[PDB]
Amino acid sequence: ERIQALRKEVDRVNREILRLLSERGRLVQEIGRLQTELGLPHYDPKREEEMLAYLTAENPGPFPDETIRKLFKEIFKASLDLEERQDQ
Amino acid sequence: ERIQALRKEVDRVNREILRLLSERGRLVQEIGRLQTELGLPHYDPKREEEMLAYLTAENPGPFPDETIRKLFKEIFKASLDLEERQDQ
Repeated sequence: ERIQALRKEVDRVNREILRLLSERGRLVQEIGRLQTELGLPHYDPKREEEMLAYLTAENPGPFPDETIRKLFKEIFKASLDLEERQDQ
Repeated sequence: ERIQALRKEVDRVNREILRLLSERGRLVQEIGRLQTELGLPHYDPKREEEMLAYLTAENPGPFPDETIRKLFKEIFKASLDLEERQDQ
């Protein structure tokens, strides 16, 4: 039905997000190895604030900025678990 | 430099994720209104498990399944904050 159809669309969106998250993971691993090689820190609060700034500004809804902010903070933390460990 | 270039790629990926999350939000709001209209529950643990099942199975890395599972659980919770409130 309509709900079945919509859930299938959500499945497609979920998979797209998984692909992008994986792409993002590959990118942060590369940044991490470069930071290691150059003796630069991996933890950068300034960079996190900068990303949250344009994401909350560009947020088109329906999610409130507060939610977008929290979701991305979770993504950033999941990434640290890489920039400190497995990198490129 | 290389880090600057990579951060710009991360910015592009972040924005793509924001778009998909917003698309996802619109979809769940629609499902929510249909559930309300049909007298169906909004909270469905069975559905959440089903999504985590194919996402962890299809996970290509570098993120571990455990991380993918947690990130999506956060996305599902952020969505409830909609399926219960603002819907289509």
